[PDB]
Amino acid sequence: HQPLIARDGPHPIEQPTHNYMTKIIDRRALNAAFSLATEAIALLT
Amino acid sequence: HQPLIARDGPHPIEQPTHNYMTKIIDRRALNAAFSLATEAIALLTGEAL
Repeated sequence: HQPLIARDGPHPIEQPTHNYMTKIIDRRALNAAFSLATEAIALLT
Repeated sequence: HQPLIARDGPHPIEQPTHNYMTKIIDRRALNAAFSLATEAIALLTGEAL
């Protein structure tokens, strides 16, 4: 909502305005990898 | 433990690196000398008493 002051005289008298904004979310992802050897699982028995 | 960051790019980090460091220490050995005289031996022993 824009405030509009009373500007007077011979000036063109204007009306209060409205604006509406829509924003699309930018989306990202992450990658974190950890490697396990096949022998490391065999130690977990 | 190598600390990691999940970078914003979807490109793969391919592996993390976590390993063990082993270090061989070293060795050094100190020195001194105490030398005693001839007649000081017999006096401590008792041969000249």
